[PDB]
Amino acid sequence: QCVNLPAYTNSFTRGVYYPDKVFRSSVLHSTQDLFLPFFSNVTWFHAIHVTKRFDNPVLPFNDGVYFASTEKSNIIRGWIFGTTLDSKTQSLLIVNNATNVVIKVCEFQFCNDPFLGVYMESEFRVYSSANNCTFEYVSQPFFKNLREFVFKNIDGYFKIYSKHTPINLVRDLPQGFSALEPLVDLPIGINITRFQTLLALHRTAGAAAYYVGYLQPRTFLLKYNENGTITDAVDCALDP
Amino acid sequence: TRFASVYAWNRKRISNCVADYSVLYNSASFSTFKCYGVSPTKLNDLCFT
Amino acid sequence: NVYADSFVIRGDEVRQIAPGQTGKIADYNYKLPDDFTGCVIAWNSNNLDSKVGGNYNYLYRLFRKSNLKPFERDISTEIYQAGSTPCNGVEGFNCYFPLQSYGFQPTNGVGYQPYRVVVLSFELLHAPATVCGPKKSTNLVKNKCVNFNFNGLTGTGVLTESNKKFLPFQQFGRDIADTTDAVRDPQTLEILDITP
Ligand SMILES: *[C@@H]1O[C@H](CO)[C@@H](O[C@@H]2O[C@H](CO)[C@@H](O)[C@H](O)[C@H]2NC(C)=O)[C@H](O)[C@H]1NC(C)=O
Ligand SMILES: *[C@@H]1O[C@H](CO)[C@@H](O[C@@H]2O[C@H](CO)[C@@H](O)[C@H](O)[C@H]2NC(C)=O)[C@H](O)[C@H]1NC(C)=O
Ligand SMILES: *[C@@H]1O[C@H](CO)[C@@H](O[C@@H]2O[C@H](CO)[C@@H](O)[C@H](O)[C@H]2NC(C)=O)[C@H](O)[C@H]1NC(C)=O
Ligand SMILES: *[C@@H]1O[C@H](CO)[C@@H](O[C@@H]2O[C@H](CO)[C@@H](O)[C@H](O)[C@H]2NC(C)=O)[C@H](O)[C@H]1NC(C)=O
Ligand SMILES: CCCCCCCC/C=C\CCCCCCCC(=O)O
Ligand SMILES: *[C@@H]1O[C@H](CO)[C@@H](O)[C@H](O)[C@H]1NC(C)=O
Ligand SMILES: *[C@@H]1O[C@H](CO)[C@@H](O)[C@H](O)[C@H]1NC(C)=O
Repeated sequence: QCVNLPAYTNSFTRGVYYPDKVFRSSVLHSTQDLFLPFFSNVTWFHAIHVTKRFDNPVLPFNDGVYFASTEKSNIIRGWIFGTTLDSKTQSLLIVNNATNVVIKVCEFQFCNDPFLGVYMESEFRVYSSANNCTFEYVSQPFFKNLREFVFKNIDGYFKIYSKHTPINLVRDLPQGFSALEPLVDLPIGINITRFQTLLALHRTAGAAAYYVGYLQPRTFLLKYNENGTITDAVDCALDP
Repeated sequence: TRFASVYAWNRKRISNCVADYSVLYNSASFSTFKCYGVSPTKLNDLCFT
Repeated sequence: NVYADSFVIRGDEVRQIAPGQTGKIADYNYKLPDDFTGCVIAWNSNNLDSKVGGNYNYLYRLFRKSNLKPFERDISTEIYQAGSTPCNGVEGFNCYFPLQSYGFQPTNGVGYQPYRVVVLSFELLHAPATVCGPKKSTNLVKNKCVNFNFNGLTGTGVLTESNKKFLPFQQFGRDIADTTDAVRDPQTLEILDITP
């Protein structure tokens, strides 16, 4: 029914992911790819304080997005990816409506302020209309948590890498190292330049925060364990 | 309207022009188009001597 | 990862479905990546896709502001503005509807008859595979010099049982020299070491 209604932080060596599915042990592998520049400025958005802050602007999607979110009550529900985000062109909807994971590539007439509602889930005010839908992909029905995602759009494939990590922290991006694992490759085949996060409001925002950084073509030196796991990396353009 | 015979073939000089061959997309259909010493996808980005 | 892309084009444009081609199809309708792995299959379907009085169901994009990226699909149908004058959703002078219809008649010349194209895309020998060719499997022979074929990976060596544990999305393991030294048996999911 389509109802109506900057901060910066550091990326302490975050956003590294597994480049392939081949098992390797005890090796240093050098890779050139789209990575998050180590120690670069991400942008900070939040939703807090019953309403004071509800950050869901339309951000660019340049070559890929690192998306992190520190939350405790599942406010972040998914994203919208597209180029014009209206029914003229095709768009990608990824949403978790508390029961399924819905991945749709349709022609959406999005709301100016899209969100979902919890009163129990009560509202799905995302888009006015869906037409000409090409792709669908669902699942089975159904600050403490840091959830990191890397979104890439290459050769017609939408690649998603993800990692959920338990944290215990008050304010900012946890300084650490964690390698993201391949989540899914979707053959959506669309043109993506902008994106927007889908939040769930209470009927009040709640409390959650997410950070957005942009990937760039970088050279990284990845270190593989004696097991398959990636334990460290080097950003060759960070410093001498 | 008229092409030449293969035995006496026609040569035409082309100069001072922009080779925007997408103007042919509306009217022309070519069974053969093979380029030598150049890639077809690079033709939009070159100046020919 | 077998994918089947399918469509119908003119016969004269079948050459345009290949890596590194240019033309109305490769530019505005369907582009293949340069590092394409897979197969392109085409065949004349004049007796199916052409009817008397023309068959006008099959469309193609004639105008587009820029070339497509590989494997990108554009189904927008907004007026293409060919001049400086703006088009406000109305076809007119220097304003063209971007899609045009093939005219497929049974007596069209072979260059103008419909051809059904199928492009199969897949990757080879790097990840678990669920589609295979019709080859019968033999019993496993270990501790002996054999020629082997594991999920398409052929070779020669001695097969021995392995201690490695692959994550579920992994099928092969490699060395510093990048040769395959561990494999997972397809019939029984047991890791085996390959030794020269
Ligand atoms: C969350 O979204 C899913 C995806 O559409 C909904 O699931 C389907 O619901 C429709 C309409 O209720 C049915 O026609 C389909 O058969 C359902 N399919 C599946 C696989 O469940 C689901 O109902 C939504 N839930 C909420 C609470 O909004
Ligand atoms: C995309 O949407 C358009 C418009 O909704 C579809 O065009 C309609 O299709 C129906 C049924 O095939 C026809 O009765 C209409 O005449 C078509 N045009 C319009 C303006 O409604 C089109 O088929 C859809 N599919 C694709 C692939 O574009
Ligand atoms: C690498 O993989 C091994 C094998 O699963 C992990 O195992 C540990 O193995 C040692 C030696 O048997 C035990 O003492 C530990 O209790 C095991 N830990 C767990 C959690 O099972 C090992 O942890 C992995 N990582 C490293 C760095 O070796
Ligand atoms: C993907 O979408 C973007 C945005 O619509 C396209 O970018 C534009 O390109 C046209 C034609 O060159 C320009 O008129 C616009 O001004 C551009 N806008 C922006 C925001 O860049 C882009 O061309 C599309 N990708 C492809 C491969 O066509
Ligand atoms: C009038 C002649 C001008 C020639 C200028 C030289 C530039 C050569 C590069 C491109 C021109 C060749 C035309 C190709 C037609 C499109 C190919 C296709 O339909 O798939
Ligand atoms: C929200 O604001 C936009 C302007 O950006 C407007 O088009 C829309 O009508 C507003 N929402 C509602 C429900 O009116
Ligand atoms: C981020 O921005 C600040 C302020 O402009 C700058 O001092 C810093 O060097 C930039 N890069 C880092 C380290 O994130």
